[PDB]
Amino acid sequence: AEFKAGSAKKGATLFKTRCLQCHTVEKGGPHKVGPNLHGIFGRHSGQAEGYSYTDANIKKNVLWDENNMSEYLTNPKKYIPGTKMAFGGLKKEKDRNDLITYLKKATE
Ligand code: HEC
Repeated sequence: AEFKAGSAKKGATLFKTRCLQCHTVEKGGPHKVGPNLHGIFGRHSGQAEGYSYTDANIKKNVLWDENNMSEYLTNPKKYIPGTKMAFGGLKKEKDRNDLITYLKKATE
């Protein structure tokens, strides 16, 4: 089904184990392998200031929302072929819902 709000508490733990290596959620957090995710919802892809994206991510020009984030995170490379994000996906719908619930709040 489409995105449905889950547990931000569980989502935070999922973010720590699966995403934190490469991403911060905080404005003015450290630079990492992946782009700062602050403000990502409601922005187009390829727009984080200072970050060096692939042409693939920029050209996709997706306007991020919770539903297309869930599709992306299921399998990033299927959604954006040629992306350099070395992440194979969140296979479980409940994990995507929980993670995205956290991420939407944590990046606001
Ligand atoms: C490093 C090994 C990473 C892990 C683990 C995750 N991400 Fe990532 N992400 C990474 C890179 C190098 C990039 C840039 C890709 C490119 O082709 O330029 C990304 C990109 C994203 C994006 C898109 C951002 C945009 O501005 O369009 C999102 C939304 C994103 N990453 C989220 C994300 C989440 C939620 C993760 C855990 C589930 C995750 N990433 C893991 C590198 C890495």
